Amino acid sequence: EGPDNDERFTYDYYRLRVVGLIVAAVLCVIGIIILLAGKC
Amino acid sequence: DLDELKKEVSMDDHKLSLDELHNKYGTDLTRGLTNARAKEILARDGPNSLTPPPTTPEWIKFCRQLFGGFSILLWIGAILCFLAYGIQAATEDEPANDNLYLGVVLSTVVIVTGCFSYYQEAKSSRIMDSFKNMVPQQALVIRDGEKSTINAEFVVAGDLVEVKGGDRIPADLRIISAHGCKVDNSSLTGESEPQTRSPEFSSENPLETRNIAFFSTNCVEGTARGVVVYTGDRTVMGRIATLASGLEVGRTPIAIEIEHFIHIITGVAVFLGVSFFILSLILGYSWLEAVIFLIGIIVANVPEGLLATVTVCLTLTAKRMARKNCLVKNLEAVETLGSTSTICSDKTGTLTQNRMTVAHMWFDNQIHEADTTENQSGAAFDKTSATWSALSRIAALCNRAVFQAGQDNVPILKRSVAGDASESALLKCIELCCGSVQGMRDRNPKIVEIPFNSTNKYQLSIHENEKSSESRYLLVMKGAPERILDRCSTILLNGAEEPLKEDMKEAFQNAYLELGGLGERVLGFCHFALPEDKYNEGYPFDADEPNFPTTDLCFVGLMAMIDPPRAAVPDAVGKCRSAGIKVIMVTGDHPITAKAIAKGVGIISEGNETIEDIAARLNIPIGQVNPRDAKACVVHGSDLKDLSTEVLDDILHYHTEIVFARTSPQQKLIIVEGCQRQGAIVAVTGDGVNDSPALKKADIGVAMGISGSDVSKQAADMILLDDNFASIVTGVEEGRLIFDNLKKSIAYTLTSNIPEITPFLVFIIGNVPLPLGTVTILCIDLGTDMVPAISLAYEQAESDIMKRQPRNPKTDKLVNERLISMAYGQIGMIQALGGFFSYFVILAENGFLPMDLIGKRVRWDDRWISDVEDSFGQQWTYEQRKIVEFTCHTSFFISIVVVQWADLIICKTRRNSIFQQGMKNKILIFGLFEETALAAFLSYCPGTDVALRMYPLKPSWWFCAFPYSLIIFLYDEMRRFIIRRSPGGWVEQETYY
Amino acid sequence: GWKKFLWDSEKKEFLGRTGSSWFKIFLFYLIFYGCLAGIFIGTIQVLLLTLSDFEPKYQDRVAPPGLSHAPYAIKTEISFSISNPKSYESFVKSMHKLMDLYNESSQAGNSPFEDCSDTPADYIKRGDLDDSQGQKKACRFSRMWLKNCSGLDDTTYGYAEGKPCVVAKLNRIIGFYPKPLKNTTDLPEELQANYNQYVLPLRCAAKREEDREKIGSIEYFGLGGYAGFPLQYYPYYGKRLQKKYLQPLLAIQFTNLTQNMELRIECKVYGENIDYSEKDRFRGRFEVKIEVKS
Ligand SMILES: *[C@@H]1O[C@H](CO[C@@H]2O[C@@H](C)[C@@H](O)[C@@H](O)[C@@H]2O)[C@@H](O[C@@H]2O[C@H](CO)[C@@H](O[C@@H]3O[C@H](CO[C@H]4O[C@H](CO)[C@@H](O)[C@H](O)[C@@H]4O)[C@@H](O)[C@H](O[C@H]4O[C@H](CO)[C@@H](O)[C@H](O)[C@@H]4O)[C@@H]3O)[C@H](O)[C@H]2NC(C)=O)[C@H](O)[C@H]1NC(C)=O
Ligand SMILES: *[C@@H]1O[C@H](CO[C@@H]2O[C@@H](C)[C@@H](O)[C@@H](O)[C@@H]2O)[C@@H](O[C@@H]2O[C@H](CO)[C@@H](O[C@@H]3O[C@H](CO)[C@@H](O)[C@H](O[C@H]4O[C@H](CO)[C@@H](O)[C@H](O)[C@@H]4O)[C@@H]3O)[C@H](O)[C@H]2NC(C)=O)[C@H](O)[C@H]1NC(C)=O
Ligand SMILES: CCCCCCCC/C=C\CCCCCCCC(=O)OC[C@H](COP(=O)(O)OCC[N+](C)(C)C)OC(=O)CCCCCCC/C=C\CCCCCCCC
Ligand SMILES: CCCCCCCC/C=C\CCCCCCCC(=O)OC[C@H](COP(=O)(O)OCC[N+](C)(C)C)OC(=O)CCCCCCC/C=C\CCCCCCCC
Ligand SMILES: CCCCCCCC/C=C\CCCCCCCC(=O)OC[C@H](COP(=O)(O)OCC[N+](C)(C)C)OC(=O)CCCCCCC/C=C\CCCCCCCC
Ligand SMILES: CCCCCCCC/C=C\CCCCCCCC(=O)OC[C@H](COP(=O)(O)OCC[N+](C)(C)C)OC(=O)CCCCCCC/C=C\CCCCCCCC
Ligand SMILES: CCCCCCCC/C=C\CCCCCCCC(=O)OC[C@H](COP(=O)(O)OCC[N+](C)(C)C)OC(=O)CCCCCCC/C=C\CCCCCCCC
Ligand SMILES: CCCCCCCC/C=C\CCCCCCCC(=O)OC[C@H](COP(=O)(O)OCC[N+](C)(C)C)OC(=O)CCCCCCC/C=C\CCCCCCCC
Ligand SMILES: CCCCCCCC/C=C\CCCCCCCC(=O)OC[C@H](COP(=O)(O)OCC[N+](C)(C)C)OC(=O)CCCCCCC/C=C\CCCCCCCC
Ligand SMILES: *[C@@H]1O[C@H](CO)[C@@H](O[C@@H]2O[C@H](CO)[C@@H](O)[C@H](O)[C@H]2NC(C)=O)[C@H](O)[C@H]1NC(C)=O
Ligand SMILES: CC(C)CCC[C@@H](C)[C@H]1CC[C@H]2[C@@H]3CC=C4C[C@@H](O)CC[C@]4(C)[C@H]3CC[C@]12C
Ligand SMILES: CC(C)CCC[C@@H](C)[C@H]1CC[C@H]2[C@@H]3CC=C4C[C@@H](O)CC[C@]4(C)[C@H]3CC[C@]12C
Ligand SMILES: CC(C)CCC[C@@H](C)[C@H]1CC[C@H]2[C@@H]3CC=C4C[C@@H](O)CC[C@]4(C)[C@H]3CC[C@]12C
Ligand SMILES: [Mg+2]
Ligand SMILES: [Mg+2]
Ligand code: NA
Repeated sequence: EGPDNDERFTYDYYRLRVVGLIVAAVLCVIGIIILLAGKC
Repeated sequence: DLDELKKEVSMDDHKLSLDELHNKYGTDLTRGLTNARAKEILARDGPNSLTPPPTTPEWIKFCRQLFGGFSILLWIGAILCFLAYGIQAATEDEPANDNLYLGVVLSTVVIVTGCFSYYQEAKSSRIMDSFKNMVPQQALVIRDGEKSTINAEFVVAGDLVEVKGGDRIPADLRIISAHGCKVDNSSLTGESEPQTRSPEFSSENPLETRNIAFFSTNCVEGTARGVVVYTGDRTVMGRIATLASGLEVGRTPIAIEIEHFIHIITGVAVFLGVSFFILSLILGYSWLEAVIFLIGIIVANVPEGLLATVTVCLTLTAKRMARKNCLVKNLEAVETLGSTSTICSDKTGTLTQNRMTVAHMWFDNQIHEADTTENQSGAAFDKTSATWSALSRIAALCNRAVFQAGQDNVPILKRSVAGDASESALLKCIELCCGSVQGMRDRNPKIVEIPFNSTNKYQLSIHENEKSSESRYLLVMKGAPERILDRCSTILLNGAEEPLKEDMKEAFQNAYLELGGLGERVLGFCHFALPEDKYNEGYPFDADEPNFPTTDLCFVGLMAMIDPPRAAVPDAVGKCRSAGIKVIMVTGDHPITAKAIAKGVGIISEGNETIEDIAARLNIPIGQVNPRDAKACVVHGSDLKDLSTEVLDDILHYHTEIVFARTSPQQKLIIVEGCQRQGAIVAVTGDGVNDSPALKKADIGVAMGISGSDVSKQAADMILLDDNFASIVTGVEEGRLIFDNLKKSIAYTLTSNIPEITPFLVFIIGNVPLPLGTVTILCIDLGTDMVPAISLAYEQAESDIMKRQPRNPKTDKLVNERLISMAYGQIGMIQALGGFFSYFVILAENGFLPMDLIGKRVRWDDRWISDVEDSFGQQWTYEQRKIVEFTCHTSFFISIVVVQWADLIICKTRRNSIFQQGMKNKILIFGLFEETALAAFLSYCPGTDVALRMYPLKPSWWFCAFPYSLIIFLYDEMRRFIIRRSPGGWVEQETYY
Repeated sequence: GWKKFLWDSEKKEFLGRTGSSWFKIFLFYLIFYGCLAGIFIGTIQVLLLTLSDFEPKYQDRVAPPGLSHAPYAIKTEISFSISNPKSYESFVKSMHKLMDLYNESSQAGNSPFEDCSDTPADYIKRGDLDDSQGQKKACRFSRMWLKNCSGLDDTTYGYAEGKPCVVAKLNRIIGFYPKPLKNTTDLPEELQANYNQYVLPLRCAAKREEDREKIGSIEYFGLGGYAGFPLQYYPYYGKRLQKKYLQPLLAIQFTNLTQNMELRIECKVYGENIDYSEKDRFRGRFEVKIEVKS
């Protein structure tokens, strides 16, 4: 480390948003499944 | 429109003569009026047509939905928001637009709610308009000595009008000459049987005399003449309709509950505002700022989504009713049924079927019962004896009625039959259990028939015998049991014949009194085989001299008949009585029939007795017995006319099974008012016009759809398109279910209040950075929260709802202090603490420890301080610290959702446990899933920190509200436990909503 | 109603309950809220046990340092009359507040101040971010270094005759090493001359192309006479490990300023670990609206 300790000030917000969206989508799907499970 | 002169009982000039009548109105008894005079009167007073109802433009019922009690509160909230924005604009530079957004949002919410409610009431109005079928009608008037058929709108007072069996009485006539003319006074007077109209006068009451024809009545059989006495709106039913239209509407119960709810919400809102106003003035702030603080706290204490949630909730309960054929015109009339505690019903057309049907039959010294139910769902009467066959032949032959052409599609009971009611019932019974009567009649040709005389009181006829081995002649007569009994000497027992000894004569007398006491009309059928040796096949029996033996006939059996009740009438009455609903019969029919129908449907439980019954069982006068020992009472209309208010109050206060007979429509209204005077909700169920003044003044009116009148249908609040009475039970059940659900949903939308306000209060008192932004409060109150609150309506019952007593209106409210103590006091507090926890965590991880946050708002807000030292010594620019504050708003909103999970689960049930009821509500599960997906979407979607100002969260923050949620679940679980084990304890009178 | 629900004399009730009831409810709420407070406090103590006293766990919201100045402008505008003295008082008061912390009397002795190179130098590492060694030592920064804007000669600092000064300062960040652009063929025009590697350059200019002519001679004052910040004053070890720490400063005199006209001057620092933002107008650069109306 030392002078080139640039990583100590970086965060991968991109990957975080990608995962959070994948999860949100999955939860939404599951919800729909449960809602329509019975009318078919 | 004098209402008192319309509230009085109808008067008339019936007690007069034909000369006095012609001398008062002016009219020739044999020539009628002249065309010139007829037109002079037509233009002098107006056409014989009822006035149309008061129309209503569509923009009026839209402005109505935009107002009320809840929408008005949201309106004042929007007004306050714009006022605070104006003050901030004229007092400070760079005014934030938060208030303008909140105000336009509130206005949009009110507009959308109004559009939805209006669309629903319009849907109901369209399906209601598709029922008014008005075909023009023309009457037969005699002018200048000639008969002419002119439109009903051209009939005037004084001309001569002739009627014929099958036509409708145009105006109010005064019969001058009739020929066996019967009339159907069921709609106006409620008389189930056809009363004969005679030119002579008989009773002091105009509704009882036979010399007066009434508007909208139809002549069943016969022809008659008459002078038009009353025309146009001045007719009887005209004054009744005008009175119905000239009545107020009232104010249902759900509205009163919403009003008291708003009263509490505003009490606590203005209290917190005036208090933090004096407090802010005590801490140094200026007036200009304190005013904005007052308006902000008042607005913050207003539920924007409770309006849409309540409206959609009620609409959801309305669609089920529409699925079972129960249509409501308004939207709040769906709950009134559940709160009802006294149902006033009608007999003719509502409790009964208004159709004569063969009830009991006598044959082989044994009483037999026949099925008298619409759908024919009952027990047969043992159609295996020869006696029944002979009876069927007598009834099917000695009968002149025949089904109306073109009825091959309708059922055997609902088809039209041209003839008397008795003959129609006999024909229907024979066609029901004996096959096609047309073939039974063509199988035996009728040779000679002697009509029904008023003196002979018997109808006889001779026909050929279809026996291929016997060419003799058959004679069949029918009539009054006494007259027929005096003309017989044999009895057809099990097929064989036997003498008429006094044993069977006494059994016949007992059978006659048995069928008579049942309120039925009994007839006697007998026949005889004429000896072909004394009357050959060629001899013609002209009806002139005694060609047939009047006596020595063979009596086969009696046949009773009466109007039966609808299929689900007894079961529905029993279900209503089980739920603690007092059933009181109110009808303008004969008391001898009203009492029988009451005992047959459950109004007068078997075993109870009236004062007359006791006096008859003891053989003592009626003035000696005490009226307190009689549970059921039959109040006659004539006696009701001379009764004070206190007497009526005592009648309803001491008698549990009351039956009002021979009561006029005005008296019906008086009864409804006497019931309301105490404090109970009233539901009136009717079908005719006589029920119009009763359906309007009652808290809720139920009109029949097929057998109901247009006036009563337009003046009622609920319509039974299928004429099923069990719908009343279904309605009283749904009215309760959606009530406990409204309570749950209200507590749900009120629990979030605290974690939405507390941040601003701590912001002003403690001077800490703003915790909950405005677009987050909006994303919570109008977003996520909507689906769960709507789902709370689909909750099933916990205990039997059709078992508990009706809710008391003066003590058990919809929103009491027990709810406020939970939402505002215990759950909301925990949710607010969880939000503040996530807040402090976010600020502590970035460098601002809790000790350095108290006292920073002055510099944390300042837009020109680009060097704010944190707990570690770092220098933060303005936009950098603002980004952190926004991320704290995002995490606060997510914490709110996390605690709402456990709040929706503890709100699902009010007393029972979750491991008992069960999570069978799929809508609630979908609500939780969607509630979480929306929060994740609002935070992780790109471009949100620009549009809505919500930054992404780090996976470790999302878990800061979990312990608070589980704690809320455990606390409410143990709460809903002591209530069960300890009924009536502290936890019940303190936390049981 | 109104009177009864307030005080009845048969059941001896007040507001609805008797004497013993209000007590039962008050006691219940007191115990409930007490437990609530104790639980919240415990959950906050575990949080205090989760953080370190010598370093912020997350340092991503403060990666690109800001560029602030000494005068306190309401809308980033400096407008004052050269005649009325009660016009530039708000400026001098601030300026003075900032420079009042670099007084020599404050910087005295060996502890905790240490004499550093009078000419720009390289970084200096006083170990790790621990408490093993006692309070670290920070370099001394003398007032006099700033020549015509020091309040030692002309207290007003310039505002008295139409020659205001502007003391620029770099936002203090823990463990942040400033890195300047290298001598390669790609470098702005301005930066070529006087490439002292050890100095972070600061250079002001005009926002619009027109204003160039109306702006006169930007005279910068700093450590060694250069227009930048010496790398030797870094890094910053944080308040706890370096109390009594002074950050470098750079004075800027806007000599020859056109009279009676609003001039938009944008100052900007150059460097590798320095990045600007179109949303935050104080990240690395700064804007000032000077108008010496007289
Ligand atoms: C950091 O240094 C500041 C300046 O230090 C001075 O110069 C350095 C190089 C050394 O020589 C040091 O010894 C000097 O003091 C220091 O601020 C100074 O503090 C003194 C003490 O209060 C101030 O003296 C007072 O001046 C006023 C009038 O001030 C006028 O000028 C200033 C600008 O300089 C304006 O801001 C004012 O509004 C006025 O226009 C006198 O009225 C006052 O009278 C008092 O003393 C006399 C005897 O002399 C008595 O008879 C009276 O009753 C009063 O008791 C003082 O003479 C001096 O103005 C001030 N300088 C500045 C520029 O403000 C600062 O405090 C130091 N800070 C730290 C943390 O070390
Ligand atoms: C940072 O960089 C500059 C420029 O470096 C030059 O460009 C770079 C992009 C890269 O290509 C380098 O390799 C390249 O050198 C440095 O400053 C330069 O220094 C030289 C040497 O002094 C100067 O060249 C001089 O040009 C004069 C006229 O303009 C000429 O008269 C000079 O004569 C000198 O050299 C001749 C031999 O060529 C000798 O005979 C003479 O007696 C006399 O010594 C000389 O050629 C450049 O002009 C300089 N550039 C600028 C912009 O001033 C700079 O020193 C460096 N800094 C550090 C700290 O490394
Ligand atoms: C009955 C009701 C059922 C309901 C089911 C709902 C479905 C749930 C759906 C999804 C949940 C799984 C999520 C998994 C996601 C992992 C993705 C991942 O890669 O994530 C890594 C992060 C670490 O982030 P960092 O900051 O360290 O690095 C950041 C580094 N950068 C930023 C530089 C890149 O980690 C994380 O997000 C941690 C993710 C959270 C961990 C899951 C914890 C589960 C909790 C309780 C369940 C226990 C069940 C027990 C079984 C009982 C059976 C009877
Ligand atoms: C019946 C069955 C139904 C099934 C339906 C399934 C639907 C599909 C399900 C999931 C789809 C997943 C799509 C994933 C998209 C990833 C996009 C992404 O990762 O973009 C990230 C970057 C922005 O990063 P940055 O550097 O600006 O960060 C800020 C850095 N700072 C602030 C520090 C400077 O993107 C960019 O640049 C370019 C972005 C371009 C726009 C992409 C649009 C994505 C928006 C919405 C799609 C997600 C919907 C998911 C469903 C949810 C339902 C509620
Ligand atoms: C920065 C700090 C943050 C601060 C945040 C504050 C958030 C505010 C949270 C909650 C607001 C509380 C406001 C008061 C709510 C009271 C509820 C209420 O008014 O509901 C209305 C009920 C009516 O109910 P009903 O329809 O069933 O009646 C039927 C009667 N029938 C049937 C006999 C006719 O009326 C009643 O309950 C009667 C009225 C009783 C009023 C009690 C007033 C107590 C208020 C403060 C006490 C403080 C004392 C502290 C010192 C303690 C000693 C150490
Ligand atoms: C540290 C973290 C703290 C978090 C705190 C918040 C927690 C809130 C979230 C979830 C709480 C779950 C509670 C579990 C309760 C289970 C109760 C249960 O199992 O009671 C069994 C019932 C009773 O049956 P019975 O005897 O009446 O049947 C009679 C059948 N006959 C009539 C045919 C005989 O059976 C039934 O209800 C039928 C089967 C129903 C199965 C339900 C399974 C779904 C459960 C939860 C959904 C997950 C939501 C997740 C939300 C997160 C979104 C991202
Ligand atoms: C059963 C039925 C199922 C139906 C499910 C439907 C789910 C729909 C799922 C996804 C669609 C969501 C909308 C997609 C939005 C795409 C926006 C986008 O791709 O933006 C990309 C660019 C960002 O570019 P950059 O990184 O270079 O910017 C740098 C800016 N610097 C550097 C100055 C900071 O955007 C920009 O520039 C400008 C950003 C414009 C903001 C648009 C966001 C809209 C705001 C509120 C609407 C959300 C309401 C919630 C509805 C919930 C429905 C369930
Ligand atoms: C069924 C489930 C539904 C779920 C949906 C969730 C419900 C949401 C409920 C309420 C949220 C609506 C609040 C509207 C907020 C508008 C904010 C706004 O106008 O801010 C104005 C900003 C200006 O900002 P600045 O001064 O910092 O600019 C400085 C620029 N400098 C410095 C560079 C010059 O301009 C901008 O952001 C420009 C971009 C404009 C973005 C407009 C986004 C509108 C979002 C929603 C409206 C539609 C919602 C309808 C759905 C209803 C659901 C029932
Ligand atoms: C972060 C958020 C944390 C939140 C944690 C909250 C924990 C605090 C929970 C409970 C503390 C309150 C205890 C108050 C005890 C004093 C109350 C009292 O003075 O009461 C007196 C009565 C006895 O009078 P009586 O009825 O015989 O007189 C008849 C009189 N007449 C006619 C009016 C009915 O007492 C009774 O009835 C007995 C009723 C006692 C109340 C039981 C309530 C238990 C509720 C929750 C405990 C579960 C905590 C689970 C947490 C798990 C954490 C992981
Ligand atoms: C400062 O600006 C002034 C202009 O305001 C410059 O002086 C002018 O120079 C022109 C010739 O180019 C003369 O015509 C004017 O009469 C001069 N005006 C004054 C007021 O002297 C001056 O050269 C500038 N000085 C610096 C150091 O930039
Ligand atoms: C029924 C109960 C117990 C289920 C509780 C599920 C909870 C723990 C789930 C639901 C949604 C989940 C979060 C959804 C979104 C994100 C963002 C993603 O980038 C990392 C995972 C993370 C941070 C998840 C952590 C776990 C989480 C909060
Ligand atoms: C932020 C903090 C300090 C505010 C604390 C406010 C507490 C003390 C307030 C909030 C809500 C209040 C309760 C709300 C409802 C009721 C029911 C009523 O019939 C009697 C008063 C009673 C029981 C209140 C007592 C005081 C109470 C619990
Ligand atoms: C189950 C519930 C009721 C238990 C609540 C326990 C509460 C009262 C306990 C839990 C943790 C405790 C705190 C933990 C840490 C500190 C810091 C210490 O330097 C002084 C004591 C102090 C300030 C404690 C005070 C009491 C406290 C808040
Ligand atoms: Mg009727
Ligand atoms: Mg709200
Ligand atoms: Na009504």
